[PDB]
Amino acid sequence: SNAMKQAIGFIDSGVGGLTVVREVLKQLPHEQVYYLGDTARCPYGPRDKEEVAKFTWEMTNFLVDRGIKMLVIACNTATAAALYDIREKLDIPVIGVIQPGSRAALKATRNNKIGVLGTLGTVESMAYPTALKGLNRRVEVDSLACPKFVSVVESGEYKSAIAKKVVAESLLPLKSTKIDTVILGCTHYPLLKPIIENFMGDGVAVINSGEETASEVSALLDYHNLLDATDEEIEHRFFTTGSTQIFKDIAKDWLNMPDMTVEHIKLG
Amino acid sequence: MKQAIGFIDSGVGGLTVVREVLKQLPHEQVYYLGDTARCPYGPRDKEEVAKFTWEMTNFLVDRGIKMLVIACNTATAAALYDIREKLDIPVIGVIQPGSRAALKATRNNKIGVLGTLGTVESMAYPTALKGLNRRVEVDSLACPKFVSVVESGEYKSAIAKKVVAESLLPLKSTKIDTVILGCTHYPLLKPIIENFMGDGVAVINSGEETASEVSALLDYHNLLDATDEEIEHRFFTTGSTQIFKDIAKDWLNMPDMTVEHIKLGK
Ligand SMILES: [Cl-]
Ligand SMILES: [Cl-]
Repeated sequence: SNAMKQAIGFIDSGVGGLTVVREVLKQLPHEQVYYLGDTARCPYGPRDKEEVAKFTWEMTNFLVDRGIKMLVIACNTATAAALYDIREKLDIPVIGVIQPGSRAALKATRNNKIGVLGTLGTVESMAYPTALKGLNRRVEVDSLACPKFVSVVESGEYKSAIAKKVVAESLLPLKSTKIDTVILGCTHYPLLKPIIENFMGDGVAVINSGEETASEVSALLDYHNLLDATDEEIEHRFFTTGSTQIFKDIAKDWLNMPDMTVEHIKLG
Repeated sequence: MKQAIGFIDSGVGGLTVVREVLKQLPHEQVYYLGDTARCPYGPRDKEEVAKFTWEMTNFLVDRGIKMLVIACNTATAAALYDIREKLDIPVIGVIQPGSRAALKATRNNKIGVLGTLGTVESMAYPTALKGLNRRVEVDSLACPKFVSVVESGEYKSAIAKKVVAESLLPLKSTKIDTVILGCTHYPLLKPIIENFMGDGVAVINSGEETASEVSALLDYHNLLDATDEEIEHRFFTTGSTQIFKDIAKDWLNMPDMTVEHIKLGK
C-alpha cells in the first residue's frame, strides 16, 4: 500500500521545480514527490503578483487535496508573491526557493559581490536584494532579467546552439562587473548551468539553489517529525497543465527516471 | 527588540559553531555558555548530562534568547528532544545538521564519523544518518586524543599530524568519501585531517550546516535581524574566564570580547 507514505509537494510554472526535485531525490531518497508544473500558464515571469499568487494557490489546493505533508514553492515568482500567505494559512510546513539561494550565495562569495539572474517579475519584486541584504547588509547585489531563458528551457532546447547564443547575449553585462557569484534566481535556469558556467568562466561561482532548498526540506521534516519511516514502495507523481510528452522528455533528461508517471490536469 | 541566539556547550568546542554563525548571520547577537567547570559531559550519566544542559538552558533563557543551539554532540544526544518539547523557541543540535551535510557531500554513501567515545557509543550519528538514508554505510571511530590536541594549541603542529595519522589509519582501509567531524573541537584539525584523508574525501565541519539551519529557522519564524548596529555578544563560562577568552578571542578573531564568570547548579 502507499497509505503510510505522504508526499512532499512541489509547485512551479513548468519544469524549473525539477531542479529542486533532483536534490530531494538525492538527499531524501525515501521521500515521495508530488509535483505540479503549470506549463499551460508558463511564463509566470511577466505576470502580476496578484495573478501569480492566485495561480500559486490553485496549484497548492490541488496538491493539498492529494494529501501532501509539506509544500515547496519551487518557483521564484510564486515564492515572492505568495509564500507568506500560504505558509500562514496552511498547517503543513511551506518553504520557497529565494531564502535558500540567498544563503548559498552568501556562503559561496569571496568578495561579497553577488549577481542574480531571474525573470522580469522576480527582478521587479526586489526579493533577492531584500533577502540578501537582510542577512548581510554589506553585500552588493545586482540583478539581470533573462526573459528568454525560460522559453529555451521549456522548449527543450537548453543544450542547443540557440541556448548558447541566448546565454551569451543575455549575460555579457555581467562581464563588466566584479561579481564572483551568480544566483540562478529562476528554478528553470540550472538546466542551462553548463552553458552559463562555460560563458562566465572559472572565476564565477554559479549557484543552483536546489541543494540548499532540499537541505531545508530535510531539516524541516526532521524538526517536525515528518520524515518517512516506511518500506512502502515509492510512487512519485508528476502533474502538468500542458502536454505530458514534452514534460516527460525534459524530466527524464534532468532526473534520470525512465519510468516516470506524468499526467495532464486542468486548473483554474 | 534585539534578542540573542543562545549556544550551550560543556566547554570551548562550541565556539567553532559560533564562528560560522558570525560569518553567515552577521546581524545576530550571540550568547554563549560553556560549562568548563563540569566538562567533559561525555562520561556522565545521561540523566546528569540532561540536568546540566537544562541549567545552562535556563540561564540563557533568563538572558533573552530567541533560539537555542546545543553546540555539543554529547548534550544534543542526551537532552535535545526534551528541551525542544518544553521551550517555545526553536532548539537545534549539531548532529542532524552534520548528518545532512554528509548526505549532501557523499557520492558513494559511505560515511565516517569521528567523535569522542561517548558520542560514538551513543550511536546518535548512525541513527540520524540512517533515518535519512537507510542504505548509507557508516563507520564510527572514537578519537580520544583530539580534544587535548586542540585545547593545548597543538592542532597545526607536527604533534597533530602524527596524532591524526595514527588515529585515522583504520579509515584508510575503507572506501569512505565523507567524514563527519562529530566533536565541535575537531574543525581546528580539519586541514590536517584533509591532508591525511586526501582529495577524494569531503571532511565536514558541521558548524557550517548548523549555522545555515539557524539562518533557515530564524527566517521561517520571521526573526532575522536587519542590522549589526548595537550588537552586544556575551560569553559566559563556569571555569576560568581568562583561559576561555584566550581561546575564544583567537578562534573568533574578536580581540575585545568580554567573558563573564557564572555559577551554575550544585
Ligand atoms: Cl520573464
Ligand atoms: Cl537538530
